[PDB]
Amino acid sequence: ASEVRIKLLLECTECKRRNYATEKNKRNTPNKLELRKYCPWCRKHTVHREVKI
Amino acid sequence: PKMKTHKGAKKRVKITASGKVVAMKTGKRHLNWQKSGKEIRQKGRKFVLAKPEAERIKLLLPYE
RNA sequence: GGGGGGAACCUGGGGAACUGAAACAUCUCAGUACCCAGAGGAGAGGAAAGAGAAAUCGACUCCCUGAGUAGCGGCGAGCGA
RNA sequence: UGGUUCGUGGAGCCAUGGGGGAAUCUGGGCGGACCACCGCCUAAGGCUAAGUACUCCGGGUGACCGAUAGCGCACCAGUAC
RNA sequence: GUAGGGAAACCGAGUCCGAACAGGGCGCAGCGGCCGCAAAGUCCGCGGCCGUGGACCCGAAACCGGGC
RNA sequence: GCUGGGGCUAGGAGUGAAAAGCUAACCGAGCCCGGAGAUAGCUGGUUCUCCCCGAAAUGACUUUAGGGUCAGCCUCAGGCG
RNA sequence: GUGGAGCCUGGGAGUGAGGGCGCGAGCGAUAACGUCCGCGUCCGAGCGCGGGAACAACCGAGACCGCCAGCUAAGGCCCCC
RNA sequence: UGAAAUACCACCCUGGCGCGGCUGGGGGCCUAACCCUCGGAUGGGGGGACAGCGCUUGGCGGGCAGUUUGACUGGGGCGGUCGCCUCCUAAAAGGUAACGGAGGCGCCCAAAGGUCCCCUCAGGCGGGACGGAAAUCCGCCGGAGAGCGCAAGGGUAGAAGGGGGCCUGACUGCGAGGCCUGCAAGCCGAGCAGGGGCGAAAGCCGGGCCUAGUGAACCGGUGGUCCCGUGUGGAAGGGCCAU
Ligand SMILES: [Mg+2]
Ligand SMILES: [Mg+2]
Ligand SMILES: [Mg+2]
Ligand SMILES: [Mg+2]
Ligand SMILES: [Mg+2]
Ligand SMILES: [Mg+2]
Ligand SMILES: [Mg+2]
Ligand SMILES: [Mg+2]
Ligand SMILES: [Mg+2]
Ligand SMILES: [Mg+2]
Ligand SMILES: [Mg+2]
Ligand SMILES: [Mg+2]
Ligand SMILES: [Mg+2]
Ligand SMILES: [Mg+2]
Ligand SMILES: [Mg+2]
Ligand SMILES: [Mg+2]
Ligand SMILES: [Mg+2]
Ligand SMILES: [Mg+2]
Ligand SMILES: [Mg+2]
Ligand SMILES: [Mg+2]
Ligand SMILES: [Mg+2]
Ligand SMILES: [Mg+2]
Ligand SMILES: [Mg+2]
Ligand SMILES: [Mg+2]
Ligand SMILES: [Mg+2]
Ligand SMILES: [Mg+2]
Ligand SMILES: [Mg+2]
Ligand SMILES: [Mg+2]
Ligand SMILES: [Mg+2]
Ligand SMILES: [Mg+2]
Ligand SMILES: [Mg+2]
Ligand SMILES: [Mg+2]
Ligand SMILES: [Mg+2]
Ligand SMILES: [Mg+2]
Ligand SMILES: [Mg+2]
Ligand SMILES: [Mg+2]
Ligand SMILES: [Mg+2]
Ligand SMILES: [Mg+2]
Ligand SMILES: [Mg+2]
Ligand SMILES: [Mg+2]
Ligand SMILES: [Mg+2]
Ligand SMILES: [Mg+2]
Ligand SMILES: [Mg+2]
Ligand SMILES: [Mg+2]
Ligand SMILES: [Mg+2]
Ligand SMILES: [Mg+2]
Ligand SMILES: [Mg+2]
Ligand SMILES: [Mg+2]
Ligand SMILES: [Mg+2]
Ligand SMILES: [Mg+2]
Ligand SMILES: [Mg+2]
Ligand SMILES: [Mg+2]
Ligand SMILES: [Mg+2]
Ligand SMILES: [Mg+2]
Ligand SMILES: [Mg+2]
Ligand SMILES: [Mg+2]
Ligand SMILES: [Mg+2]
Ligand SMILES: [Mg+2]
Ligand SMILES: [Mg+2]
Ligand SMILES: [Mg+2]
Ligand SMILES: [Mg+2]
Ligand SMILES: [Mg+2]
Ligand SMILES: [Mg+2]
Ligand SMILES: [Mg+2]
Ligand SMILES: [Mg+2]
Ligand SMILES: [Mg+2]
Ligand SMILES: [Mg+2]
Ligand SMILES: [Mg+2]
Ligand SMILES: [Mg+2]
Ligand SMILES: [Mg+2]
Ligand SMILES: [Mg+2]
Ligand SMILES: [Mg+2]
Ligand SMILES: [Mg+2]
Ligand SMILES: [Mg+2]
Ligand SMILES: [Mg+2]
Ligand SMILES: [Mg+2]
Ligand SMILES: [Mg+2]
Ligand SMILES: [Mg+2]
Ligand SMILES: [Mg+2]
Ligand SMILES: [Mg+2]
Ligand SMILES: [Mg+2]
Ligand SMILES: [Mg+2]
Ligand SMILES: [Mg+2]
Ligand SMILES: [Mg+2]
Ligand SMILES: [Mg+2]
Ligand SMILES: [Mg+2]
Ligand SMILES: [Mg+2]
Ligand SMILES: [Mg+2]
Ligand SMILES: [Mg+2]
Ligand SMILES: [Mg+2]
Ligand SMILES: [Mg+2]
Ligand SMILES: [Mg+2]
Ligand SMILES: [Mg+2]
Ligand SMILES: [Mg+2]
Ligand SMILES: [Mg+2]
Ligand SMILES: [Mg+2]
Ligand SMILES: [Mg+2]
Ligand SMILES: [Mg+2]
Ligand SMILES: [Mg+2]
Ligand SMILES: [Mg+2]
Ligand SMILES: [Mg+2]
Ligand SMILES: [Mg+2]
Ligand SMILES: [Mg+2]
Ligand SMILES: [Mg+2]
Ligand SMILES: [Mg+2]
Ligand SMILES: [Mg+2]
Ligand SMILES: [Mg+2]
Ligand SMILES: [Mg+2]
Ligand SMILES: [Mg+2]
Ligand SMILES: [Mg+2]
Ligand SMILES: [Mg+2]
Ligand SMILES: [Mg+2]
Ligand SMILES: [Mg+2]
Ligand SMILES: [Mg+2]
Ligand SMILES: [Mg+2]
Ligand SMILES: [Mg+2]
Ligand SMILES: [Mg+2]
Ligand SMILES: [Mg+2]
Ligand SMILES: [Mg+2]
Ligand SMILES: [Mg+2]
Ligand SMILES: [Mg+2]
Ligand SMILES: [Mg+2]
Ligand SMILES: [Mg+2]
Ligand SMILES: [Mg+2]
Ligand SMILES: [Mg+2]
Ligand SMILES: [Mg+2]
Ligand SMILES: [Mg+2]
Ligand SMILES: [Mg+2]
Ligand SMILES: [Mg+2]
Ligand SMILES: [Mg+2]
Ligand SMILES: [Mg+2]
Ligand SMILES: [Mg+2]
Ligand SMILES: [Mg+2]
Ligand SMILES: [Mg+2]
Ligand SMILES: [Mg+2]
Ligand SMILES: [Mg+2]
Ligand SMILES: [Mg+2]
Ligand SMILES: [Mg+2]
Ligand SMILES: [Mg+2]
Ligand SMILES: [Mg+2]
Ligand SMILES: [Mg+2]
Ligand SMILES: [Mg+2]
Ligand SMILES: [Mg+2]
Ligand SMILES: [Mg+2]
Ligand SMILES: [Mg+2]
Ligand SMILES: [Mg+2]
Ligand SMILES: [Mg+2]
Ligand SMILES: [Mg+2]
Ligand SMILES: [Mg+2]
Ligand SMILES: [Mg+2]
Ligand SMILES: [Mg+2]
Ligand SMILES: [Mg+2]
Ligand SMILES: [Mg+2]
Ligand SMILES: [Mg+2]
Ligand SMILES: [Mg+2]
Ligand SMILES: [Mg+2]
Ligand SMILES: [Mg+2]
Ligand SMILES: [Mg+2]
Ligand SMILES: [Mg+2]
Ligand SMILES: [Mg+2]
Ligand SMILES: [Mg+2]
Ligand SMILES: [Mg+2]
Ligand SMILES: [Mg+2]
Ligand SMILES: [Mg+2]
Ligand SMILES: [Mg+2]
Ligand SMILES: [Mg+2]
Ligand SMILES: [Mg+2]
Ligand SMILES: [Mg+2]
Ligand SMILES: [Mg+2]
Ligand SMILES: [Mg+2]
Ligand SMILES: [Mg+2]
Ligand SMILES: [Mg+2]
Ligand SMILES: [Mg+2]
Ligand SMILES: [Mg+2]
Ligand SMILES: [Mg+2]
Ligand SMILES: [Mg+2]
Ligand SMILES: [Mg+2]
Ligand SMILES: [Mg+2]
Ligand SMILES: [Mg+2]
Ligand SMILES: [Mg+2]
Ligand SMILES: [Mg+2]
Ligand SMILES: [Mg+2]
Ligand SMILES: [Mg+2]
Ligand SMILES: [Mg+2]
Ligand SMILES: [Mg+2]
Ligand SMILES: [Mg+2]
Ligand SMILES: [Mg+2]
Ligand SMILES: [Mg+2]
Ligand SMILES: [Mg+2]
Ligand SMILES: [Mg+2]
Ligand SMILES: [Mg+2]
Ligand SMILES: [Mg+2]
Ligand SMILES: [Mg+2]
Ligand SMILES: [Mg+2]
Ligand SMILES: [Mg+2]
Ligand SMILES: [Mg+2]
Ligand SMILES: [Mg+2]
Ligand SMILES: [Mg+2]
Ligand SMILES: [Mg+2]
Ligand SMILES: [Mg+2]
Ligand SMILES: [Mg+2]
Ligand SMILES: [Mg+2]
Ligand SMILES: [Mg+2]
Ligand SMILES: [Mg+2]
Ligand SMILES: [Mg+2]
Ligand SMILES: [Zn+2]
Repeated sequence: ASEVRIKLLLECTECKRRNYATEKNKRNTPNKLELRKYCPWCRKHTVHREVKI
Repeated sequence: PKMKTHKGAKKRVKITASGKVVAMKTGKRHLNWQKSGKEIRQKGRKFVLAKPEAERIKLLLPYE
């Protein structure tokens, strides 16, 4: 982790709850992470989106 | 005069029915982003304190 | 009528520090030691602008308990209804 | 600011040094910020035995001392020094 | 002391995490021939050690208060 | 300039032609009583007899290093075999 | 392999300055009664006993008491002996 | 005619002006609070709503007060060091010290991750325009001496190395059993369930060839949850899950 390698949360796009914490290099990856993850509230896979930590 | 209950102990720990001392695992108050889901899940459970340390804590809870 | 005195006790007005926190400042020792004013054989308190959950109790003081509980606390050491 | 278990805490209650400043029962305070409901209580005048504390003093009694002990002093001691 | 589990609401020989009827954590069960024997537990005495007090005894340099 | 008598200024205070000098025969903060049996992880000391067993001076961590908590090693009671 | 063996639960510790020697290394200088580890040993706690002229830890040997009895260990047997 | 259409009745905007209330500043004067002074004092004179003083705001502040100012260490100071990883020392299990001998970490990667399919290095010799010791091409030899982000060691092509496709398991809920171990930590983990990824399938997948890339509590933030809510319903504020 550093100034360019930020920590972040993943938010389920359907129910809005943040289910995952992770990291990325915002120089290499300026756009928001989008990743299908299993949401335990919706109980199914959902596109999650990077959100400010 | 009569012993006083240690309240730091009372707030952190429980004496079980058979006299074990059970506490919350340490290590997940923060700095959790790069911790595997295995580390977080398992740190969320209670554990049984080793006997020498349990004997000390129990004496601090004379009325539990 | 007052003045001054009385071992300890009592109330009010002021009020430490060593020490403990294995250093230390909040905190503790403690509203203690001590100074001062006043009281009297006692002093203080006392007849609800109370308690607080009982559809309840019924002034104040003191003992037992409630209870090292509820809580307070660099949620430390400890303090404590 | 203080008191309370309450160290600013969601901080009410009781007390008040500063500023502002009411009402007389349809008045007002409280039930832990606050608002509603529901209850409790009547502030800003005063007094009041007993149950409680102490032990200079008198007595009674000790699995208390017995002259280096027991009060500092059994004796001309708060003395000699 | 006779019930525990849970932060708690709560449920209870179970409960908590969980979607689980999954898995796991913490829990749950006398001797002899109605009797005697023994025992959970608790009460009192005694003893070891611990906590709070000066806490086995003697000893500072110092700090504070009020006076001289 | 020296000196008698009569006076005033004191404890974080006096006074000092300045030496931290002097403030009642030891002053980098007087003396006395009190808090007080301050605190001392330091040094000293610790009192009759006999019987059985019998260590350690290592590891981890420690504002820790000559002090501690836990483990190791000793000892007693119960149990197992 | 029945031993002051081992294991389980619990009560009480003390110790956490070690030291010499042998071997294996590092450090030092193929120095130190030097230092720091490892395996072992003894002194520590056997400054009790024999030998080593004397001498904690080298060699011999684990002192329950008594005997004007005997055998040995290391080391000794010219005299001190 | 525009969106609205007229004369007159309101009310209100706009922006300004003159009066006035109510003050906010400033300048000037006054006297009577308050302060000073005066043989005179229910007075005269001077200052003057300032200054002084009360409450409260921020600031300067060794004049004073309470304290802090680490440890290791061939004495202490000075210098160096303090956690973590690799190798040696280390006496062929484990472990093992010195201010002994040498290095490295406090990152990184959205692919440098999962799966499937495919491919095989460095180097040497010969040959080929610009073109070289070394760019790219062809042949032959070449078991690993290359590569694997970065120290070192282990491991490794019968891939952990190179390329491509589809993907997000860099899962949620758990966890038999163990390694290590004073505690607390650290580590490995099959399998079961939910919903997925790749693959015809057997299967694999709970990040990365592995071992460093880190920080217990307390206090507080944020997103959920809807568990507590001080007579009651709410709220305040807590708890729980995640960060
Ligand atoms: Mg606490
Ligand atoms: Mg935690
Ligand atoms: Mg933490
Ligand atoms: Mg958290
Ligand atoms: Mg939290
Ligand atoms: Mg990671
Ligand atoms: Mg994970
Ligand atoms: Mg995660
Ligand atoms: Mg979870
Ligand atoms: Mg109780
Ligand atoms: Mg009188
Ligand atoms: Mg008082
Ligand atoms: Mg008074
Ligand atoms: Mg006061
Ligand atoms: Mg004072
Ligand atoms: Mg203090
Ligand atoms: Mg004390
Ligand atoms: Mg203490
Ligand atoms: Mg202290
Ligand atoms: Mg201390
Ligand atoms: Mg100190
Ligand atoms: Mg106090
Ligand atoms: Mg007083
Ligand atoms: Mg007194
Ligand atoms: Mg008077
Ligand atoms: Mg009087
Ligand atoms: Mg009386
Ligand atoms: Mg009275
Ligand atoms: Mg009265
Ligand atoms: Mg009345
Ligand atoms: Mg009770
Ligand atoms: Mg107090
Ligand atoms: Mg107030
Ligand atoms: Mg207050
Ligand atoms: Mg207060
Ligand atoms: Mg608070
Ligand atoms: Mg309060
Ligand atoms: Mg007031
Ligand atoms: Mg008030
Ligand atoms: Mg009314
Ligand atoms: Mg009203
Ligand atoms: Mg009131
Ligand atoms: Mg009020
Ligand atoms: Mg009330
Ligand atoms: Mg109110
Ligand atoms: Mg209320
Ligand atoms: Mg009331
Ligand atoms: Mg009467
Ligand atoms: Mg009276
Ligand atoms: Mg009375
Ligand atoms: Mg009496
Ligand atoms: Mg008498
Ligand atoms: Mg007699
Ligand atoms: Mg005599
Ligand atoms: Mg005498
Ligand atoms: Mg005599
Ligand atoms: Mg006497
Ligand atoms: Mg007498
Ligand atoms: Mg005499
Ligand atoms: Mg019970
Ligand atoms: Mg509970
Ligand atoms: Mg739940
Ligand atoms: Mg179960
Ligand atoms: Mg079980
Ligand atoms: Mg019985
Ligand atoms: Mg019994
Ligand atoms: Mg004990
Ligand atoms: Mg005491
Ligand atoms: Mg004492
Ligand atoms: Mg004592
Ligand atoms: Mg004691
Ligand atoms: Mg002195
Ligand atoms: Mg002090
Ligand atoms: Mg001081
Ligand atoms: Mg001082
Ligand atoms: Mg004084
Ligand atoms: Mg003169
Ligand atoms: Mg004179
Ligand atoms: Mg003179
Ligand atoms: Mg003077
Ligand atoms: Mg003077
Ligand atoms: Mg004086
Ligand atoms: Mg002084
Ligand atoms: Mg003084
Ligand atoms: Mg002083
Ligand atoms: Mg002079
Ligand atoms: Mg004197
Ligand atoms: Mg003097
Ligand atoms: Mg003198
Ligand atoms: Mg002198
Ligand atoms: Mg001083
Ligand atoms: Mg006195
Ligand atoms: Mg004291
Ligand atoms: Mg003393
Ligand atoms: Mg004391
Ligand atoms: Mg001290
Ligand atoms: Mg003794
Ligand atoms: Mg023996
Ligand atoms: Mg040894
Ligand atoms: Mg050691
Ligand atoms: Mg540790
Ligand atoms: Mg340390
Ligand atoms: Mg520290
Ligand atoms: Mg250390
Ligand atoms: Mg020490
Ligand atoms: Mg121990
Ligand atoms: Mg043993
Ligand atoms: Mg043994
Ligand atoms: Mg034992
Ligand atoms: Mg036994
Ligand atoms: Mg046996
Ligand atoms: Mg033995
Ligand atoms: Mg025992
Ligand atoms: Mg004992
Ligand atoms: Mg010990
Ligand atoms: Mg020791
Ligand atoms: Mg030590
Ligand atoms: Mg040592
Ligand atoms: Mg030593
Ligand atoms: Mg040493
Ligand atoms: Mg050694
Ligand atoms: Mg040797
Ligand atoms: Mg030899
Ligand atoms: Mg050697
Ligand atoms: Mg070596
Ligand atoms: Mg030489
Ligand atoms: Mg030596
Ligand atoms: Mg040598
Ligand atoms: Mg050597
Ligand atoms: Mg040795
Ligand atoms: Mg010794
Ligand atoms: Mg020997
Ligand atoms: Mg021995
Ligand atoms: Mg010997
Ligand atoms: Mg000897
Ligand atoms: Mg000898
Ligand atoms: Mg000899
Ligand atoms: Mg000889
Ligand atoms: Mg010798
Ligand atoms: Mg020697
Ligand atoms: Mg023997
Ligand atoms: Mg013979
Ligand atoms: Mg021979
Ligand atoms: Mg000879
Ligand atoms: Mg002969
Ligand atoms: Mg003017
Ligand atoms: Mg005037
Ligand atoms: Mg004028
Ligand atoms: Mg003014
Ligand atoms: Mg004034
Ligand atoms: Mg203000
Ligand atoms: Mg200020
Ligand atoms: Mg300053
Ligand atoms: Mg200072
Ligand atoms: Mg203080
Ligand atoms: Mg102090
Ligand atoms: Mg410090
Ligand atoms: Mg400092
Ligand atoms: Mg420091
Ligand atoms: Mg030191
Ligand atoms: Mg040092
Ligand atoms: Mg040196
Ligand atoms: Mg040293
Ligand atoms: Mg040395
Ligand atoms: Mg030296
Ligand atoms: Mg050294
Ligand atoms: Mg330095
Ligand atoms: Mg090795
Ligand atoms: Mg090794
Ligand atoms: Mg090895
Ligand atoms: Mg070996
Ligand atoms: Mg092992
Ligand atoms: Mg060093
Ligand atoms: Mg790709
Ligand atoms: Mg990689
Ligand atoms: Mg080639
Ligand atoms: Mg070529
Ligand atoms: Mg060419
Ligand atoms: Mg070429
Ligand atoms: Mg290679
Ligand atoms: Mg590199
Ligand atoms: Mg690939
Ligand atoms: Mg791929
Ligand atoms: Mg697809
Ligand atoms: Mg396990
Ligand atoms: Mg462990
Ligand atoms: Mg680790
Ligand atoms: Mg970790
Ligand atoms: Mg599955
Ligand atoms: Mg599946
Ligand atoms: Mg599947
Ligand atoms: Mg398929
Ligand atoms: Mg499948
Ligand atoms: Mg798996
Ligand atoms: Mg990695
Ligand atoms: Mg890979
Ligand atoms: Mg703290
Ligand atoms: Mg919190
Ligand atoms: Mg609720
Ligand atoms: Mg509710
Ligand atoms: Mg409520
Ligand atoms: Mg409503
Ligand atoms: Mg609401
Ligand atoms: Mg809430
Ligand atoms: Mg969490
Ligand atoms: Zn969702």
